[PDB]
Amino acid sequence: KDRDELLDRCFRCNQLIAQLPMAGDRCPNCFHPCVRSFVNFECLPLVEFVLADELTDEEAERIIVSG
Amino acid sequence: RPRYGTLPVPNRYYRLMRSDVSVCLCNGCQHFFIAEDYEAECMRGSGCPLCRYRPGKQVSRSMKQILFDMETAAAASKTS
Amino acid sequence: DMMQWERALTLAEQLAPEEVPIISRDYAQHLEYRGVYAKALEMYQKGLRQLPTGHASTELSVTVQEVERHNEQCRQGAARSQIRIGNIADAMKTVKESSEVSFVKECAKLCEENQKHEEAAQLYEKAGDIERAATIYIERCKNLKAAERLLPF
Ligand SMILES: [Zn+2]
Ligand SMILES: [Zn+2]
Repeated sequence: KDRDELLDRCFRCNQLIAQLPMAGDRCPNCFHPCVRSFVNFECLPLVEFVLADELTDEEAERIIVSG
Repeated sequence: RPRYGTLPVPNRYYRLMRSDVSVCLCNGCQHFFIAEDYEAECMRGSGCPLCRYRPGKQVSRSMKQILFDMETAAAASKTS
Repeated sequence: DMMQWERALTLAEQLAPEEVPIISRDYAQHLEYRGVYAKALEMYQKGLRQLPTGHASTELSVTVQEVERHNEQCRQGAARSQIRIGNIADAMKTVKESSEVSFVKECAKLCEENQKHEEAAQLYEKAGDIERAATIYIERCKNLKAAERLLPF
């Protein structure tokens, strides 16, 4: 019986990580890599999203500043 | 922004939804940290624990510090 | 490093699907040195690969040139190999759609031995040399109509 407070939480799938993660430290459920700190290695509440092909990083910063 | 140098690499984007946790990003390393934990680990006299980045000064330091260190080494040699 | 490319492909079926064609091409290269490349066609046909779809950054941009170079080299090998099989007509579209002088020069040498002198005649004048082309014309082809256009040169 494992405690749930010491288990990593994948915020993308909104489900806990009970099994051992696969390569890349990805989520067992939704294959999401864990956005971890690099002192205590805790999965920070961050999800990774990539811009669509019609948006660029310069355009992403422009639309972030504008709205 | 992955600081690989002058090479073109696209900027990755992340979304934060739970504001109760304080996160930071070491500009010399571009790795995510807990802000308070990173601050506490910075006090060991070597900046970021991974990349040893020190804020408040540019990438090129004042390398005259090395000259004074060699001066102090000569002084410690000439103490006795 | 065993040169058992057959079982290398066999395990690459389930291990690395993307690695499958590259080893294949290397296999054919070894066959090039032994004359047993009659089987060195299906892996060239299997060397096709879908275009990398994604964001328009450099990461999806640079690889296109390398994979296209690999495709061009594979089609060069296929055109070289199809000469001795007897499929000159299929290879002619690829040869005449190409640009490389040396590749067409190497392809033009072997067309006469199969008595396919029309394609040899088409390739000789575009091989970069006209003197040897006319020499082969007057000795083997005996086609004066094509040589008439090359008379002033
Ligand atoms: Zn997940
Ligand atoms: Zn750092």
